[PDB]
Amino acid sequence: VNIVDYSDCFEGISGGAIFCNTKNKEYNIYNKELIETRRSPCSTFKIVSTLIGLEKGVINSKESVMGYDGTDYPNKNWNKNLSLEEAFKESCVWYYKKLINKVDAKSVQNILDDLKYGNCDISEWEGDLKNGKGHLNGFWLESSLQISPKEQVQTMAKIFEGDTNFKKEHINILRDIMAIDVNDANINVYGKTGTGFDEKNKRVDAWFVGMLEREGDTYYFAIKSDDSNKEITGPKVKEIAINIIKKYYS
Ligand SMILES: *C(=O)N1C[C@H](NOS(=O)(=O)O)CC[C@H]1C(N)=O
Repeated sequence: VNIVDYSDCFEGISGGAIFCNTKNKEYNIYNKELIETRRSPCSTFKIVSTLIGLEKGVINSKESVMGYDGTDYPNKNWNKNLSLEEAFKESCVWYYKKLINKVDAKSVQNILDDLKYGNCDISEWEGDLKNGKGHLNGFWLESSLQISPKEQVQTMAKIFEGDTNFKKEHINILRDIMAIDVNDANINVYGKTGTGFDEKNKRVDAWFVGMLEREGDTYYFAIKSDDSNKEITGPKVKEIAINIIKKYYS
């Protein structure tokens, strides 16, 4: 366990980072207190919900569709019968809500328990209804389910090192759709952003979680901001993570 200083890359935004190489158990941590604090995963839960849907047969391939019903949405790309790969890349809420609502709660509870997915609390299944967004809500979006950045990294490692019961075929679909292009052919980066606002603490939950492969070494990582500035989003935190990877992990 190495405590490190990545503040240069955070460019004044409050947050922390953890990178872990499980082959030589090296654990690089910036802002340990934040890295150990559980927060709503927000859209980073799509990593796990994709695997749940694949395992239960609700979806089967990166082509699979959820039967778009014509409902009007402000994001252009949500207004079509999009595939798993597009719904993941566009963070299409209706697709992933329809997906998860086809799965019984006990199956979800047992998968989260097996993964040690934070507090594994799905009690508020329908999410944070007081925000007025109705069916665009769920237990994983600023609601009952909470996970720390360290736990995210531990979950990512278990999945992608092949230590869960999920099918290898399904792991590879998720690998495929999380691949990121960082304009550096010598590292393979995979990840997913998440964005939420913690109304109780008046701080953002801005995430970028994933993994990095560079010549034999694999690093599992989670970068997290808790800034009070509402302009700090998951996409912004992904920028920060990419700066860290290029400066320290190239
Ligand atoms: C997930 O966190 N969400 C879905 C969507 N995409 O977020 S992301 O750009 O950080 O991946 C919008 C924000 C958020 C939500 N409001 O549900």
